[PDB]
Amino acid sequence: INMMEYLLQGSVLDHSLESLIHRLRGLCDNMEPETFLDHEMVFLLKGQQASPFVLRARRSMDRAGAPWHLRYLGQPEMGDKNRHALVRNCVDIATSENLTDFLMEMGFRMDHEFVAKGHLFRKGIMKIMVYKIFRILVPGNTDSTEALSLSYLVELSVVAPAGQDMVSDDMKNFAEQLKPLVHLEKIDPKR
Amino acid sequence: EAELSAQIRYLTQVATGQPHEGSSYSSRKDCQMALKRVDYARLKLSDVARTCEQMLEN
Amino acid sequence: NELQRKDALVQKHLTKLRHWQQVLEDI
Amino acid sequence: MGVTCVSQMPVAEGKSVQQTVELLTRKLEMLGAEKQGTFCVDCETYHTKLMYVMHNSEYPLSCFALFENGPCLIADTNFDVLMVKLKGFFQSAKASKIETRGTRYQYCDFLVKVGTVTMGPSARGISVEVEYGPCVVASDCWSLLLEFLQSFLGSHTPGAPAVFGNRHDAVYGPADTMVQYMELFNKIRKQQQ
Repeated sequence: INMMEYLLQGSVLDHSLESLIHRLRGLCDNMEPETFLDHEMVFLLKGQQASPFVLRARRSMDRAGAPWHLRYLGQPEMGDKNRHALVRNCVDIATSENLTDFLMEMGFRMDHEFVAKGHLFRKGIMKIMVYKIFRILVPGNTDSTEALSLSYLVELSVVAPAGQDMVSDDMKNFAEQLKPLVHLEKIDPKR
Repeated sequence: EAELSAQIRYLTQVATGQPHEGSSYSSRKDCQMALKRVDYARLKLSDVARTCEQMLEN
Repeated sequence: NELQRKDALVQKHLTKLRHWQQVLEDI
Repeated sequence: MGVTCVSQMPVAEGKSVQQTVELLTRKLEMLGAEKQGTFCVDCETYHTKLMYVMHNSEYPLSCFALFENGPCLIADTNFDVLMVKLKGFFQSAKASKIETRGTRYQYCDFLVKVGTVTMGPSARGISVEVEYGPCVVASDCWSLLLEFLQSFLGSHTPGAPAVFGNRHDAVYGPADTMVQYMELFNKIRKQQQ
């Protein structure tokens, strides 16, 4: 079958992050944080059609023995079923450790890279992730990193099969539980 | 009045209206298990002690 | 002679048994 | 994981496919083998160079993506769905679906699989697979495999698969069996008759 992803996004200043972490520890499940660290690449294939194909590939620099991960995300749906979150079509694949060579030989070209570092939380079927984006220059090395801004980014995500109503409502309630600190909205990828 | 007003503001920044469902029960069960395991050991040791005690004495 | 050997060895086991009994009781 | 040899048994100048298959299975059961299920192998080709996508019933949660001489991916079952999403850059290349079907026998750490190859509704070949279990180094055990193959085949015994040609101390993996299957499928689709 096909799956769908519902998304909500926001940001927080980094001089008040401890209070947000304490609140998320108090609200989420009784599980210790993970502190992930991932490298990310974006591949683009430009054919005859105007819109090029785009794929994302991730890798874990912290835990050895974790397979690579592909991801493809389609255009957001304009249908008026759920109107409080980004609803998109997602396909995710676990792949062996020669992904770049095969993707290059199909015809894809790399576009840009970044490194993300942050924390991860689970609540029911909801995924909270709070991370900071870095910048990679001199693309051969992965130690030439500088911070991009003065704020962390916060994501609320739920992945579920098609249909499956009364999910955005629970996401709205959980977002409103965090209103005095972070303000999460539906925002379009365009500007 | 200064102190009370400041305290109210602090509460206005720390209040969320949810029950906070963390807890510490598992580690406490594990520690209780370990204590009664040691107690078992102490009982069996005393019994062996008395049978050796009675054999050494004729 | 073997009687004395048995008596001495069982005495040694008892002494060490008392020692570890008190060691475990100090908890 | 173990060393595997894939070959094609000729139709033997007469009769039909079923008669040769039943003769081989009768020999296997006479040796002392026992039934333990069935198996299936399929393959599809894609083009805008050629790409091959294959599945195996032995590995029920994997998809194999192959080039003629390039790399090889082992993904999970979702990979084909991704192909369905493309649909504008890689045609399915219809009339190129081929399958092999049959049953598998096990005889004391050996795996023997004799199958029939179908161009859809019509069968035009026989494939034989022999796999050893406890040895992971290619060509280390090549003598035991040769002895067993000479035991139940006599003549028509193959030798020295080309994948072994990388004469190093490398560890044999499950992606090489797919290379052998692709070569066998190409040979059958070339010869026909």
